[PDB]
Amino acid sequence: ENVLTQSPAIMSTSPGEKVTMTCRASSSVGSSYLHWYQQKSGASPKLWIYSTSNLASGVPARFSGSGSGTSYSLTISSVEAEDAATYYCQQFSGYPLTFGSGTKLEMKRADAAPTVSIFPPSSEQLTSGGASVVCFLNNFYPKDINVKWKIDGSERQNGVLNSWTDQDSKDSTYSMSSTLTLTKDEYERHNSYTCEATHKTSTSPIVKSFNRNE
Amino acid sequence: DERETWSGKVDFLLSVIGFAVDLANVWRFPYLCYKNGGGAFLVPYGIMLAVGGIPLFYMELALGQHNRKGAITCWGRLVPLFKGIGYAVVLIAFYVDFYYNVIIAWSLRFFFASFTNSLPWTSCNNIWNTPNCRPFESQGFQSAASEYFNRYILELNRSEGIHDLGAIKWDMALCLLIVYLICYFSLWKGISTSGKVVWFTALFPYAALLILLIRGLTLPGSFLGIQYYLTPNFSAIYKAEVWADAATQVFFSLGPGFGVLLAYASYNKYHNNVYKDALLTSFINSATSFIAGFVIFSVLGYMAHTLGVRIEDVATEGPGLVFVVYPAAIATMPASTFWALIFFMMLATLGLDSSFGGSEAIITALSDEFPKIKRNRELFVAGLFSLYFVVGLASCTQGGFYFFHLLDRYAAGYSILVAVFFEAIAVSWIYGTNRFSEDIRDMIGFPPGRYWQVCWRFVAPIFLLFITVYLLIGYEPLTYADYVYPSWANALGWCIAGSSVVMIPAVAIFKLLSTPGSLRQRFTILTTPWRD
Amino acid sequence: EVQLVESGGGLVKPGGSLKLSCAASGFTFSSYAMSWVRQSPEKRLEWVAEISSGGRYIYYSDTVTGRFTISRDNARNILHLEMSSLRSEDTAMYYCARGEVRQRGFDYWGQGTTLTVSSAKTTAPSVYPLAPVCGDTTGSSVTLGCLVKGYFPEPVTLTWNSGSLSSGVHTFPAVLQSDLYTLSSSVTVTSSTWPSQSITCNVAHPASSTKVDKKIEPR
Ligand SMILES: CC(C)CCC[C@@H](C)[C@H]1CC[C@H]2[C@@H]3CC=C4C[C@@H](OC(=O)CCC(=O)O)CC[C@]4(C)[C@H]3CC[C@]12C
Ligand SMILES: CC(C)CCC[C@@H](C)[C@H]1CC[C@H]2[C@@H]3CC=C4C[C@@H](O)CC[C@]4(C)[C@H]3CC[C@]12C
Ligand SMILES: [Cl-]
Ligand code: NA
Ligand code: NA
Repeated sequence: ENVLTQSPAIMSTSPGEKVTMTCRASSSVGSSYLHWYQQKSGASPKLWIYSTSNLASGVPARFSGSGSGTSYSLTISSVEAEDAATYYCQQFSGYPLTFGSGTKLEMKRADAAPTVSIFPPSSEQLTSGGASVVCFLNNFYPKDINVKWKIDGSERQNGVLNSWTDQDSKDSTYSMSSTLTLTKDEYERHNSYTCEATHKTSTSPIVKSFNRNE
Repeated sequence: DERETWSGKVDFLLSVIGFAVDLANVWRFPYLCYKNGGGAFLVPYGIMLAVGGIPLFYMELALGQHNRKGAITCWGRLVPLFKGIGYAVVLIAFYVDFYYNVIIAWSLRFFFASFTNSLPWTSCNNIWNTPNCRPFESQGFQSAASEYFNRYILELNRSEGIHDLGAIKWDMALCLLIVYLICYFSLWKGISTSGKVVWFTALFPYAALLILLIRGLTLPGSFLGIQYYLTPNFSAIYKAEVWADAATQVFFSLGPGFGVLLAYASYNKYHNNVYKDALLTSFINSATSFIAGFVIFSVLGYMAHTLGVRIEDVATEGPGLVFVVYPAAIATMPASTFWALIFFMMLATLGLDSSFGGSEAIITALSDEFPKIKRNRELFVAGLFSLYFVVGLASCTQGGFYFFHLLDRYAAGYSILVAVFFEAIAVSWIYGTNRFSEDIRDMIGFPPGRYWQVCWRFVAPIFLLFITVYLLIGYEPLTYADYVYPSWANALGWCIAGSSVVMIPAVAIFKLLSTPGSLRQRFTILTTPWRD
Repeated sequence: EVQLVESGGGLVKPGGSLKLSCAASGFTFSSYAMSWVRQSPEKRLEWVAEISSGGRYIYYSDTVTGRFTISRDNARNILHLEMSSLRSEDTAMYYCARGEVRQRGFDYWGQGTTLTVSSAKTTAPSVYPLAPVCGDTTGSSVTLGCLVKGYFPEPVTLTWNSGSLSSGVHTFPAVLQSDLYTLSSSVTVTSSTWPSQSITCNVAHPASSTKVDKKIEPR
């Protein structure tokens, strides 16, 4: 199979910049068989460019394609808020019809500190025998974030579960959810549960806290 | 299935262009343009070329590339009931090769005659001329070049008819020998060498037509010839015979369904884009006929204006143009020996690859059908061309032009129209334009447009039926220059054509008999293609 | 307009078998070669199989050949992918992609259907509410959350107040540990609106047909 490698794997481009992403085949593709698809987060891909240069139907005229042989490129002249997607090159010239790695286009924005929010376990979990405290970080940028779960001044690395949202379409913010899962025994064994988010906006962390007796 | 391939896409393209670009381009199309309304005739020619000619060209090329087999096996696999089409087309090519190589023999005989300082067709004084010789064409007299061709090269006057062939002309037997040697040593090892030899036999005609054109247009009186050639008389295209002539010229000029394009495309890579190749080479054969028309008529206007000869007399088709009129014009211009040599070398190279086509169709079809021949190609091709030579010795007799003209009339034409009609029915209606569009998609990557499917399905059979009807309507018993062929000669020519045609229903009935079941099962079993 | 609707697809045990089916409409289905294209959870697109316009040319990828069987129903405009001897890494979302002209790529895609190949057992979500700490609810805005813990397989459909509000709502991707999924969600709302009026998380889990609405209470 003709493995197609796309570089870079991810790229952050503020609106207005001119960006290019390159699909490199291992084997020579015909110049009329390499295509590009745009998969928006949460939707099936759309044919975006076909035959290395042809904008598909309804593709905004800012996109372009170029290259031939084993090196092709998709270029965006004036990146806009709508270009947030993963772009996949594909060769149709010979079976298997290999798709390439895909390049993810991410918007760039000014920083925002995480809106750190804490929840103690509800009564239902408490009676169910377990315990899971939930830390939410509703909006921050950049994605680079860490959460430390701090228990009576101890630090806990095991029993912690993390989820990140995909970048928000509406404002390009990210968000995070961190949950520390413990049993009722371990929950009652310690008095205070606290989480520290350290984020590029500040060297000092952001805190929310409760004592278990609250 | 593992078979050799062209060793280069340009070898395929030059093989197809060589086969397609025949002498009919030089001696037929310009005469039709002049006769049938000039530049107005390109409206019928262009229409029939577009709806019906190129479709069948592209169809046979796609079939040949998809099936990767020769005529007999391709047709026996697409519609087993119609396996007889393959035998029909091969047998037609077999008959065509007996007569067609004589034109190349005449071309080489004139080429070898051209080396004299004064060209022998120049003068009425030579021993073969009569008191009726006049230097150029006249009414009720023979030109010096007509005398030379009929009485020295052919010696046709010493033969009293087809029954009186007379003695062999051994200089002509030797020229037909050299023709078959060039064919043998071009086709023995196969497309490995044939595809290389056509780099000459398919590119020299353009290397000649270029300079022959520069000369013809720089002759005093060439614009008069161009006027006679292309002056538009649009009333002419309101007659049905003009459209029938246009369609017959298109069909026979391309040669769609002659089995040769199967034999050649069989050697393509399976994913080669046969669509571009069909368009490219169809354009090149039509434009070559057009440019050849200027090459011819510039000199015909030079004759009509300078030499003092009526235009209605010189403007002719067939052998009496390239061997009588055009040499009679050549002999009157400076460095006549050079134009003679290049002109007859051009004629020989227009013929050579066209004969390679038929011979390669026969050899590929039989080698694909019979492995014994496939392993013994050099010996089969030697036996084949030795057969052609020993039969062609009839054409190398004094009466040999009557054998040429008879075979030329009846060998191929009636039958090949009938075969290609059944090919269009088999592919478009029994096999299916749906399946054939899927096959073309899988090869080239995109399905044939709806235009091509409507053409192949509806226009191409009606096109071939129009041709056949207007070809049988204008039937008149065979005559050549006040010699009325005996009735038994016409009966023999109808046996030739009928033997070509009968292979279709004979093999159809033998297939129908040799398959078990009731009639519905026999038809179903013989209609399913070989891969399905 | 052309619409493709892939259907079937669910949890299957490894070694098991399934048949995906795509209903195609709004075009002459009989004309167009169709492909099945899967996409792993890593968003790696991988082409699975192709079937030509009338089913006479079937092409498979090296990873699925011998196991899958693409087929076509030109009488009904239905496309199928039978899958046999499924294995863990066959878990992916399978799009159906129309692709007649090789030189114009896969012009129309369906929505895709997810196949989960795993041995874990279908398990209902142990949904919990989440209530803010007992201090101070003001303000000016407070967060309320939902923790859909322990369900299997994906997906779950989580909305707030019957989807009446979608601004200020985050639904975090489910993450897998112990072969059980955990999903969480959080809202920000103005404290003028809660607890002053009901705010509720609505969760649904198709594999268990669960439907639970939990309204959060400060204590
Ligand atoms: C050369 C001298 C004698 C004048 C004759 C000109 C022809 C060479 C031109 C006239 C119209 C042309 C044809 C018009 C139409 C077509 C179909 C045309 O469009 C399609 O078939 C595409 C169908 C589709 O995509 O739906 C492409 C080739 C062809 C045969 C063209 C090739 C050459 C043709 C025959
Ligand atoms: C002399 C005047 C009248 C006409 C000359 C035109 C000649 C040069 C044209 C006519 C047909 C042409 C050829 C047709 C097909 C091919 C195959 C292509 O892959 C390479 C070019 C090649 C080999 C062309 C070479 C140029 C060619 C020979
Ligand atoms: Cl022609
Ligand atoms: Na021709
Ligand atoms: Na020729």
